[PDB]
Amino acid sequence: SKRYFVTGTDTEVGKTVASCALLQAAKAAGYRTAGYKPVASGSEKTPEGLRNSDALALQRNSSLQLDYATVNPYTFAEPTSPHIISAQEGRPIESLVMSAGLRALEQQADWVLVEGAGGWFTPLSDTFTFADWVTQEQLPVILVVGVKLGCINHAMLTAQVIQHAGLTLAGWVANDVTPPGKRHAEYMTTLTRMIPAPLLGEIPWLAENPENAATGKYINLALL
Amino acid sequence: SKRYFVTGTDTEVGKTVASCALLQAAKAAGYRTAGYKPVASGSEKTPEGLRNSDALALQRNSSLQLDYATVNPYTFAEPTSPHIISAQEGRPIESLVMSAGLRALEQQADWVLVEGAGGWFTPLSDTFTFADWVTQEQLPVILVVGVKLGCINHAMLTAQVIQHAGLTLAGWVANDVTPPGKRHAEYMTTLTRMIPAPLLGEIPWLAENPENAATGKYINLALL
Ligand SMILES: Nc1ncnc2c1ncn2[C@@H]1O[C@H](COP(=O)(O)OP(=O)(O)CP(=O)(O)O)[C@@H](O)[C@H]1O
Ligand SMILES: Nc1ncnc2c1ncn2[C@@H]1O[C@H](COP(=O)(O)OP(=O)(O)CP(=O)(O)O)[C@@H](O)[C@H]1O
Ligand SMILES: C[C@H](N)[C@H](N)CCCCCC(=O)O
Ligand SMILES: C[C@H](N)[C@H](N)CCCCCC(=O)O
Ligand SMILES: [Mn+2]
Ligand SMILES: [Mn+2]
Repeated sequence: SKRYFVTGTDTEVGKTVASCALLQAAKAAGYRTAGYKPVASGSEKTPEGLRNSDALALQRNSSLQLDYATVNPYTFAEPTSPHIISAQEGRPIESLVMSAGLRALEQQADWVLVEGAGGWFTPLSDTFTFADWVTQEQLPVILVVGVKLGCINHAMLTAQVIQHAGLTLAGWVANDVTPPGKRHAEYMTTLTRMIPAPLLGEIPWLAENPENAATGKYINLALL
Repeated sequence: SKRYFVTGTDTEVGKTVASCALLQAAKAAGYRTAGYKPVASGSEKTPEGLRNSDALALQRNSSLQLDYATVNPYTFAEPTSPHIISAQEGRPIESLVMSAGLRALEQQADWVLVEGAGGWFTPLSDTFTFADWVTQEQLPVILVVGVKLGCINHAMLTAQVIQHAGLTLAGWVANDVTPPGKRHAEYMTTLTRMIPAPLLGEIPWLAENPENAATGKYINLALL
């Protein structure tokens, strides 16, 4: 299966919006797709247990019908760092459970997108970070950049750390988190020049519900 | 002279507030202090030319009476990346002018604090970043961390890049940019454990005008 990990320059830059776009483009290319969100914090109560909105978006944008727990094995109610709430609850986040889940998806899908939690270095326990599991799995990484002041520094910091870990930075996606501002074009030229990976496409600012929008058209899967 | 460069986990995390605290603690220890902001964007018009608020704060918290241009040689009106507005204006930001300015302060001060612009990787031209000048000057770096969700990842990214450049990370300052929230203590324990440099102190959330507040007491200069 092709496999990709999606990370962002910060929490709340549109990582689930860009993952849905990527999943829609892959389905359009003919792949049997599956989204995977191994760890999620910030969840609603339902009759079936906790459900996280990001994981629900990944589940409904996959071309296979998948069960919720297959998409998101670890679900925590409080929107904080996974390692704080895990210790609070007495539910260790296990690397073998995260990896087994990825293998299970690979039995049925041939294009799998894995979304992390927060940014690159999100702690999963006191001695283990998300970055450690991605390095362990040798996943190529797609960086989502919310275009806003401060994003050049965050995109370059994340790009260098990934490359120093010996991982492939597969490409980056520009996500317009605000309406058209004055230095949009110059910001896009600097980011193109400085991130050592192809620009896969730019998702425009979409006021109402962008994760349900049809955004696959903004992604050129040909560069991945 | 002792010399330190102050950087932040992002733009707007309280870097000028923590620089004023640091300058007030150094003056209290008996040092002849000078703040230096070589490059500033986001400036007001006055009868004397453009003046930047950060640079004004550094100038009024120094124990020597210094002229504005000595504190801030490059002043741009638009609050954007220095390299965009520099090219726009036809005013190159020169590394020799930035370094000469630091030497000039060193003729009169024995404790000099240098504040950068934005975060670590802020571009100054199309082939030169702020990080390149700090490496060139071999300045030890103090990291200011605004305590908010997403800050563990940004503090670790910045800490690793500085150390990979062979620079000393002298310490870090925790700045409380919001009122007391639910996971404050756990966030402070994780950041202490993960940043390989002493915690110099924590500045509390101060609603009204914190750069004019007397905040020197929150800094332990003894660890620098
Ligand atoms: N293209 C766009 N236009 C308008 N709003 C957007 C947008 N992209 C993202 N947003 C909005 O910004 C917020 C964050 O989006 P998203 O959930 O995709 O980011 P993220 O995955 O980085 C969050 P987390 O760190 O919890 O995973 C949402 O409210 C979303 O609808
Ligand atoms: N301890 C604190 N309590 C309340 N507000 C604070 C604060 N620290 C910073 N702020 C506020 O946050 C904003 C940013 O502060 P500051 O100017 O020191 O940050 P900064 O230097 O990172 C900005 P720039 O990137 O332009 O240099 C200001 O409005 C400031 O008063
Ligand atoms: C204007 C702002 N307040 C600071 N002076 C400069 C921030 C530059 C950020 C560059 C970037 O990383 O995107
Ligand atoms: C709750 C939030 N929306 C994401 N699920 C997780 C963000 C973890 C951030 C950890 C940190 O770097 O401070
Ligand atoms: Mn998300
Ligand atoms: Mn400042």
